[PDB]
Amino acid sequence: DPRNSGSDCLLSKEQLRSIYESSLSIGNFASRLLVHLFPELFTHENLRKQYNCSGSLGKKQLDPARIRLIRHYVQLLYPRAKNDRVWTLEFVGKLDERCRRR
Repeated sequence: DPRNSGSDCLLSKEQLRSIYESSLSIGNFASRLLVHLFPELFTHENLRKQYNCSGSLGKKQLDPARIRLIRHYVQLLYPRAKNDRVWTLEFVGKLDERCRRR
């Protein structure tokens, strides 16, 4: 994505294939990207528990730029994730769960 030109946090193609090949599903892939791109939320302080993707249900919103990057990487493997209903119904829930879980 040319929009991301100059960013310092992008993943190479070989890296993306590695991470996907060691994941158990496209949703799991998205969760591991979540934990990788928001490291300050997955420490022993578990700040992740205050967040979800939308800022719904009284939670704070996860950075939309990094979520946009995760959806971009997912769309590379799952083009139907370019559809907003697919992204909402098949990914946002799993990301919110990764933020929320015990």
